[PDB]
Amino acid sequence: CPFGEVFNATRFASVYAWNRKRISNCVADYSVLYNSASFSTFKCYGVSPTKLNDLCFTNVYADSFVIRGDEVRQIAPGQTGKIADYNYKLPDDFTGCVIAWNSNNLDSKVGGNYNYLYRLFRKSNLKPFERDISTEIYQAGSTPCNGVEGFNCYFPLQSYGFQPTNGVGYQPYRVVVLSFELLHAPAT
Amino acid sequence: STTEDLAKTFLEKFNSEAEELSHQSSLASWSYNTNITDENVQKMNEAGARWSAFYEEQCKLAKTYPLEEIQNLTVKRQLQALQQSGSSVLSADKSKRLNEILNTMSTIYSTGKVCNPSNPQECLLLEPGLDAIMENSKDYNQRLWAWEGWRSEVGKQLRPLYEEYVVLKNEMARANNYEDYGDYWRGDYEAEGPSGYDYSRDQLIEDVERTFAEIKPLYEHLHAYVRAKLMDTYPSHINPTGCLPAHLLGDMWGRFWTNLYSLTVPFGQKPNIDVTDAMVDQSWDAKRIFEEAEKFFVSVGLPNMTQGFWENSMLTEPGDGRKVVCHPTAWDLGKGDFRIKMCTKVTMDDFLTAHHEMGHIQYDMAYAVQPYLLRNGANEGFHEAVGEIMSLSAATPNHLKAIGLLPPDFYEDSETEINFLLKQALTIVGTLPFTYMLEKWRWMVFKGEIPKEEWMKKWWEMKREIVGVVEPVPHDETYCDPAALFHVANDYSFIRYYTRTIYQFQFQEALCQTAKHEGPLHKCDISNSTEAGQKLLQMLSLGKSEPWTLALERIVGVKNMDVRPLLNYFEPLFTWLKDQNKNSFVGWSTNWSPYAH
Ligand SMILES: *[C@@H]1O[C@H](CO)[C@@H](O)[C@H](O)[C@H]1NC(C)=O
Ligand SMILES: [Zn+2]
Repeated sequence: CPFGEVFNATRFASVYAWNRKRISNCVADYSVLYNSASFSTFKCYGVSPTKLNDLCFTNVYADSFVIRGDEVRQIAPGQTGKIADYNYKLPDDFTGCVIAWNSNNLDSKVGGNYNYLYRLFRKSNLKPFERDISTEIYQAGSTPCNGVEGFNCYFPLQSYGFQPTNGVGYQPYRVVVLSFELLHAPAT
Repeated sequence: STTEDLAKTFLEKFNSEAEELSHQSSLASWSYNTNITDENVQKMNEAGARWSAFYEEQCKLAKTYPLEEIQNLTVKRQLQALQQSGSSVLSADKSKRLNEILNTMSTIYSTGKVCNPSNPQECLLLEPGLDAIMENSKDYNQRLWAWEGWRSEVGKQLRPLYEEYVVLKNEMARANNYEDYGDYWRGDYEAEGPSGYDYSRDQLIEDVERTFAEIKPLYEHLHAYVRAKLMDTYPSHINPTGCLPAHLLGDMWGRFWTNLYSLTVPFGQKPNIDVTDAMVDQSWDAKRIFEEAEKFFVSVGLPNMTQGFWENSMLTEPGDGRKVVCHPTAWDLGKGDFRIKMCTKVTMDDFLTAHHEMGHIQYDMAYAVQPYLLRNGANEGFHEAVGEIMSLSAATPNHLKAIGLLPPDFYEDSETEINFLLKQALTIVGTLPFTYMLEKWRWMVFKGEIPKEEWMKKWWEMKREIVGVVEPVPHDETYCDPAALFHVANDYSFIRYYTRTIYQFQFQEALCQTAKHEGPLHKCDISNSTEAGQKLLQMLSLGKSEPWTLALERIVGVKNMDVRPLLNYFEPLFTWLKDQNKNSFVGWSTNWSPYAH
């Protein structure tokens, strides 16, 4: 299976427009993942990390995005915060593994890298695995926005600023979420 | 929705963009301060333009959310900070004139020269020329022409500007719901927080006056000891029961009496504890100094420095040709980036300033959890008080022995300890009446209680009665001697130097009691007390998110200024001073002048 084009991918997505790759019909080696010690987070939910290498599943999804170090805690079932609520939401019944690693050497530039964005405002919380890529003006009060920013009328996306001198909590982290589905289909 | 629902959303947009623009200004200003360059002056000014502009629009928007419509105090405290904006209310022509005055005062202060009557070829600036006189000269006449020339050359120029300054600054202040410009300045201590943590701007005057009354006995005895020792140097011009003449005080204004130490030292046959020589013999470098400061904060349970702190700070003057600014500063650049800029040298002084500056960084790190606008000291006095108690602990002989800069058998002589407390007092106690009296004058001028026809009359009445200091030459109303001090001519409030002095000993006593240190407060070292560190963090982590009264209570147990820790610190020197003074007058007459004859 080709975990190497997701993990070791050159370019990563902003958290709000997160990428998804389907992994099916695939010889699945999970030892290589938990053998690499570059990863700073490797929490698994449902399945056991070593015991993962001998389970077979109906399909595998690999969601990939970039966030701030302070927010890697939010990529977990039961979390709240701007990321968990408005950008990428995990179901309470999640089965899979969250894998994150510091990417300050790739994703931060002197003067700043403002290409990665996150959603700041939304009228309600995401459903598990929902992907909101819209850019309508957020209308915070009763008066209407008419597609332009103004009083109580905010553009809903916001850039991270990634300079290499930032503290760890403000440094870019690349995340891969592996979703394992087990029933209601044959194994692969 | 609610006004409060909209305010929260408004603040969320503010915070996210403010943290960007504030960070980029910090980074650009760091580049300038670590590489003085005409280009880095441009990048610095543009980053401050973007940040100033944004910050100004956002203050206007914040006013659309009426505070009375807002329940949550944390939202309320952030909006409150945003909508204290300034002279925006002032008309454009008046606003343009105020700025004209402000810059003109600052520029004639920073460029005025004073010429020697004896040698017209000798015309000195305050720095370095006049400062060198006022801090080193023991010649009554030299000090006098420096002191009078400055107050006559630059002070007379400042006089009509300062009259217009008061009128305009007052106009702005009243158009902002404040009584006067002084009431506006006292704004920094206002607290409308929970329960009985509230604090009115008028309470500040009452509390500064009640506490000063408790400090004056100690001061009066310091004043009489110093007067007696100055008789031995200026016998012709010192009256044993009068005020001290203002030009003999060890700096241009008498703001500190630190430079009177060679004249007044109790036991000049004893040397100061100075571990500088030990540091050179143990081959310390700048890295070792900051490593040891770091060990100190870890010993009390506080975080290490970040990896970026070590990688990005400038702990040493560069030798790559980069011109830098050497004054020591602690930087909270935002987004987890903490740095110190210092041209560190292997001396006891720089060893102590490193603990001071790292104390600032520890406060910064603790309140990074707060929203952007609450990321600050509880009030304007807290940050320095925190940095200062780190110096107090690091300098104690107990700590220097544990660090290894003092031999394990070292014993401090009662005489050496009196020498040390006396030097402390010349700086710390000596400035308290000066600082209170200066700001009390300004407060009364802004209030309109001192008419312009009595400005210099009342300045010297209060300097005589409060400070025990008398002018060597009469000064009519052509003079403006208050404006002849940097902070007055450059529009900075002054009471912070009073309040932080009181806080700093309250902090130190409460931590020392937590560490269960027995013995005199001035010998206490909080090292290795994780209990003391926790109590400290209880306050630091709050930032400006609570009333300063509650932040104060978290660390010291009471919610107001109390001078007993300050008096307890100096009680050894106090009982020594009373003995010394027993055959002299204590206090001073407000009538004797050096020019009365
Ligand atoms: C890319 O990452 C994968 C992890 O799936 C690793 O096995 C591989 O060695 C990496 N690429 C290279 C060239 O090493
Ligand atoms: Zn400081």
